[PDB]
Amino acid sequence: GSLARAGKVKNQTPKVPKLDKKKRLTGRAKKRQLYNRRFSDNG
Amino acid sequence: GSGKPSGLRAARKLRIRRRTQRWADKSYKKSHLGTRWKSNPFRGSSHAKGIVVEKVAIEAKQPNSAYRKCVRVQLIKNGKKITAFVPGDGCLNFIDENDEVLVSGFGRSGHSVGDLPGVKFKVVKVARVSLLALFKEKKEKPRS
Amino acid sequence: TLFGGGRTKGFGLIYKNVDAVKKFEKKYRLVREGLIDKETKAGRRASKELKNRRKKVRGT
Amino acid sequence: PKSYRNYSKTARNPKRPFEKERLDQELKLIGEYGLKNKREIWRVQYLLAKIRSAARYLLTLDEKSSKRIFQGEALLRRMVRQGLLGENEEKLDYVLGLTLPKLLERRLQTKVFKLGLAKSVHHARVLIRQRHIRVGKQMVDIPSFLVRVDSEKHIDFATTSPFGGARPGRVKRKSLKKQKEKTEA
RNA sequence: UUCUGACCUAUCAGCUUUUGAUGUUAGGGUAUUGGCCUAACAUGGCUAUGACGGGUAACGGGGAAUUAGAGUUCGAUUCCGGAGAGGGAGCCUGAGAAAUAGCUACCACAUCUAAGGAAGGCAGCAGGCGCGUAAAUUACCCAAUUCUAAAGAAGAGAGGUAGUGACAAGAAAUAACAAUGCAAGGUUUGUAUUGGAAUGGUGGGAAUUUAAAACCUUCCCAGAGUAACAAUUGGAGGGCAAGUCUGGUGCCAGCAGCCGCGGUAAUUCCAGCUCCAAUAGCGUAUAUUAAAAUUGUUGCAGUUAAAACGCUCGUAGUUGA
Repeated sequence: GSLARAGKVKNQTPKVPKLDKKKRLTGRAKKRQLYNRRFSDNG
Repeated sequence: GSGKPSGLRAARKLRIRRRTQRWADKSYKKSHLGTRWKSNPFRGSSHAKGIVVEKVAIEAKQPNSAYRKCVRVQLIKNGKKITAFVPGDGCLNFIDENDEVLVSGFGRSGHSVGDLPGVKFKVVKVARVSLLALFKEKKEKPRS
Repeated sequence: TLFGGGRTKGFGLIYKNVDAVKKFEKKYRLVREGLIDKETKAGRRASKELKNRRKKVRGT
Repeated sequence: PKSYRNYSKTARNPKRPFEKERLDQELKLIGEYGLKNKREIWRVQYLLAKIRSAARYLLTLDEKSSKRIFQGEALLRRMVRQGLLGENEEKLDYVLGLTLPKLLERRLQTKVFKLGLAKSVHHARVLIRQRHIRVGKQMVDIPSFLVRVDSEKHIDFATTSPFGGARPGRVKRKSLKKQKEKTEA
């Protein structure tokens, strides 16, 4: 058959940890922060 | 009327013509004929338990050429062989030669999907462990 | 005692005398006040020994 | 048998969920009124749609009809009691006239901010959740509580809260500060 | 027992009558009318306004879903009516049962036996097996709700209360705040460091709640700073809200309802980063509705896209100054 090359890319590719990061804002707080971030001045 | 009777007593005609002409639609034919419950292996279920007969590499249609890793499965309940897709590259390797599979429909309700000839079905749990969970974070208990 | 406290709604009964309580009150409310033991209670082992007996095999 | 108690859904998201304009307006509604979810807007939308449907039924019906005058008088009375309608707003075109900010304005967190009990709607939300408000001498922890017109004058801080001066909330920490200071001194 | 009301089928057009089919007469039976049953006499009766068959993943209804209006799909399943209690049949008892935790026989099952004989029926409640993609405890109680009696005080897996329960539904955290530092705006508004107040979950004791116990609420103890007391899912070319972001793979691996991306400087794969959507819920599949004026009464289309019977008469049919 031609079943030889199964699973190739994931095994081929380099795999790195994410690295640690502080817990995200959520909910009303995140939405409020987004609402301030977005809507004043672009640049 | 034009192509329809107006007639006060013509409700009879309107019913009969509607009743005869309704059958021409494909979806209607599939819904009200018995063939649904007969030719389909799953027959009113989303899901069925099967066993893998063959691991196959089906080639994708011409502009999208690839060999797509699939499993030919014999349903335990109704005894019928079907071809089912294995989502995720390393998962065909994960799947056993004699694997006990939970297979589903593949989103098109018995119509063929994408660039895949002969494929209507997808395996979504193997050994009653989630296939997606194994592909995701290598999660749920493997080969217990 | 209600949400946030400081007021409490319930239901009360005041009988004329103790004789009224003994005559026309029933067991659970007396038990709640203080009364001890619901007498002669053992569930369906009773039924079992009864349906075994016909025509004085034993007096139980 | 099954329970004969009723239950009902409060929300739905209209078709085309990636309607840009709708999304942006809703985000501004969340930001402005201190909401946690699009679902909060959707419940307010359901209330407004219920109002619109009732108003349509009333305005489609003629003058001098028993159902129409009974339902209309009842709706207007109820809307006045909720505080949706103004002083001379007593006719069906004002019932149609209602808008989502006005419904949001009836919320307790909005009123707590408005009265100046809290410095922001989101601050007001947390103040209410942390058990510090009272309406007419009744404590309530619900930020989506909809304030009636009479009720508005009767909103204050809970007397059983630490803000109400009954005791500190963190007796342990307050005691620790007193004990440590007395020990050192 | 009257009237009126049904899903699909003509690749089912003649059915029913020996043998009660249809009428009449006479009887008999029944609780009573009744071909309900018998004898005698007629030769009818029913059928395109589709009989007679055949199908149904067919109990019927109140109703459920989606509904702008029509509609379309759905109604084992909380109330009502029917059917049924392994299959048929037959009885007894009694006012009421062709009862099935009544009985008898046969067939289908099937148990103990000392193998002579004996007894049996979960589609009652638990629980088990088989079936399967698929479904909870052999819990406690008659306190309430009602029922049964020689009826108060006894009984009731009827019924209630718990246990298991991300079926569904409502409500609701995952901080708030002031300083500095930073950002823009004329001395305001917006937003990496610190530091005091507030708060439930979590652990305990009561008051309480209760058939009793548990939950709830109330009070009192305990009791967050990375508040580690740790939010997830799926996307970011278009459809379609979000990256001409970083490496690796190189029509391979693979992804992707759909269009598509990948065959060597990949925005679609595999990771990583950031962004975005919804949120204690969100994917996926199958079923079903809208969408669909793509079954069209409202409201379709038939010169060329699918579709005017080759042509004409004509009974039923519909329409008729």
